[PDB]
Amino acid sequence: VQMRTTINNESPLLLSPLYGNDNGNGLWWGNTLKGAWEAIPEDVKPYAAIELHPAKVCKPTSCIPRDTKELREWYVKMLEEAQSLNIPVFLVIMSAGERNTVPPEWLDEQFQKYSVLKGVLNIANYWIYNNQLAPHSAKYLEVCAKYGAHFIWHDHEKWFWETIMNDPTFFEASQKYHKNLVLATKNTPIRDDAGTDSIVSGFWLSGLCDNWGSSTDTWKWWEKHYTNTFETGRARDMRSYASEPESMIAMEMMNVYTGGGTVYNFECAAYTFMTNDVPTPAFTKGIIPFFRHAIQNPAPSKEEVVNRTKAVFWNGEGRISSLNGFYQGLYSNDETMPLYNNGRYHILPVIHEKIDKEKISSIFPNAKILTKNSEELSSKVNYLNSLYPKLYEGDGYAQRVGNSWYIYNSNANINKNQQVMLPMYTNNTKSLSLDLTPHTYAVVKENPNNLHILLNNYRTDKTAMWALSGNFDASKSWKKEELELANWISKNYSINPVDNDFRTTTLTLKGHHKPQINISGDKNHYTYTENWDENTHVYTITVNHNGMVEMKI
Ligand SMILES: CC(=O)N[C@@H]1[C@@H](O[C@@H]2O[C@@H](C)[C@@H](O)[C@@H](O)[C@@H]2O)[C@H](O[C@@H]2O[C@H](CO)[C@H](O)[C@H](O)[C@H]2O[C@@H]2O[C@@H](C)[C@@H](O)[C@@H](O)[C@@H]2O)[C@@H](CO)O[C@H]1O
Repeated sequence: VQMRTTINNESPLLLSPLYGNDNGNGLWWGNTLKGAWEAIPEDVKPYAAIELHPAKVCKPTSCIPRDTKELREWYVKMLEEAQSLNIPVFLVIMSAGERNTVPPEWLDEQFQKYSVLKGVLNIANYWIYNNQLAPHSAKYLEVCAKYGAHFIWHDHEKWFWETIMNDPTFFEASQKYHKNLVLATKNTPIRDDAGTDSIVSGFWLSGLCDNWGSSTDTWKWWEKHYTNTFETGRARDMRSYASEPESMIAMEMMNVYTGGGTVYNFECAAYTFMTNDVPTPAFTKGIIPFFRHAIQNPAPSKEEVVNRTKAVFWNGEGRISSLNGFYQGLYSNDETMPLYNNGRYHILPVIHEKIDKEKISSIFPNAKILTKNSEELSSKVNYLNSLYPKLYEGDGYAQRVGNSWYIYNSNANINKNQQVMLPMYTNNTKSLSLDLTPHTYAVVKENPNNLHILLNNYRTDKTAMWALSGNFDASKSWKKEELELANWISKNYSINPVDNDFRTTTLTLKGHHKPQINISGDKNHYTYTENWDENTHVYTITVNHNGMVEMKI
């Protein structure tokens, strides 16, 4: 049987979601299925699909997909529409602990009838676990395998993912149907961000799923009580989901990309995608440009991630969920938030207890296997620092990935610059330094005879949205105040983005022949000054921008 979707490092997947309305044309936020697909640029379409979440169609509770006549109707309606239009779709069929979801038999028939049906999703259960979720997912996975489809599970937290793969049924099914399984994060609940990345990517490395990825959720900004960028002392509301910086969304994608991840999904869609069929700047200027990077430059393969791995942590003698300060002093000071401070260790993989130590030895023959009882954990940093050499100076985030540097400012909501000094691996230049404002990422690729630099610091000013009168409390989600916000978005944010405030990225090449540069970027959204020191051979470019800037040097 041929797969319905090709998903790997050379062929990643972007999911863009649609939400059921129990009313009207059947979809929330003024969106249409046709409008959704039209929003996907043509070069992205071969690597994209639409998620169909029943949402308000679910009864008694919105977004909890209990099997009803009305739910099945809605799935069928949307499938019908998707087919006539040839739009690849995935259905959210599991969510929030629901034990009584659509029968496996029914899904099986939908697969027979619709070649646009590429697979299904289980999303968000960490707060409402029961022992039927893993077995039910296993059964659904088995149906997906029968039809060359994918089962995609977005969930979070260390104890939860440990618990899921400890299930006999799900563990046996993952071992058989890994080709059809995508395990994926969902950092909504502002806990365990590092641990989750380790365990989930760890599953992919252990052969339990052929692909991993993420749901990058801007609701986390609301969970933190954050409001306007850098603002404190204001009450949160739904505008908080519309306030995580655009480029930061891309930085969260970068965490996945550089860890070998391959599937990208997002909430809240009113911010991250589209309202009234008008794509947002977060989508077009945040998510799209980074997904395009992932298309043009395949993510680290499984063998690449394995071969760079100097140590793994194995849950076989005590679990990472019982080590609450493990990532401190390594690469995350704050597991409530997604950004990593250090790229020195990549994502350290965590291997689930169900994987024998001997199997770990054969996946990572040159890796050190750490456990909770490891003597070396009395000097955790010093020990890991003797296996993973220091690669750069400064306080910013940088990771070496093959012949590339992946860089960002790691301050989520604090207006402070970070600097990195990057030794280089070719004689194009001796070192490269960056000064970076918050919400700026960079990719430096060393070719044999040139360097390619991508910069993106796109962040709209959210002040105008925050200045609006009205009630936008989260208790009004799925209600008309949410639509008011969604309408405002399509007339203000999405069409007149307040993105004319530039910020400075400073790029210095030391020991670089006077560089002739080729430069481009987002139209009307950058200026630059060059400076060359004849005697010291230092070349400095000062880029003022709000958006993407690309150079070849
Ligand atoms: C009972 C409870 O309070 N649960 C919340 C989750 O949110 C609520 O429960 C859901 C079943 C929905 O009815 C939702 O409308 C409701 O708020 C919550 O999940 C998400 O959290 C964000 C806030 O951080 C939003 O509320 C968002 O709409 C929720 O996500 C939806 O529901 C999920 C179950 C999935 O289906 C998503 O894909 C949906 O978009 C979590 C977050 O930690 O917290 C629970 O306590």
